[PDB]
Amino acid sequence: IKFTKQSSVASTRNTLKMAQDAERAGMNTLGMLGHQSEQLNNVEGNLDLMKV
Amino acid sequence: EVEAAISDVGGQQIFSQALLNANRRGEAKTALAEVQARHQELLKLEKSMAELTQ
Repeated sequence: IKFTKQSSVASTRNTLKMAQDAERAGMNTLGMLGHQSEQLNNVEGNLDLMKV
Repeated sequence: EVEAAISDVGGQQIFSQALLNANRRGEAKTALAEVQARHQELLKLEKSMAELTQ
């Protein structure tokens, strides 16, 4: 019973760690997508001016 | 003629032992025996979220 509990504790530790790391991965992805959104807004503006 | 021979009465002491609740049963009783199947579930979260992070 004690061993199984220890295994559960270790597994929850790993789960929390690598979950937090996934949080990071998605976060920097979103900041990055906002950056590229701004860049594409510039692209769109240049294309409009070019149409005129 | 006479003298002493057997005497006392009002004088004795006793220790006291003790058993324990039955329900107690084996240590495995709620949050003990369930930790076997709760671990497989937790290994499932670990895995499914390994898929998530990958």
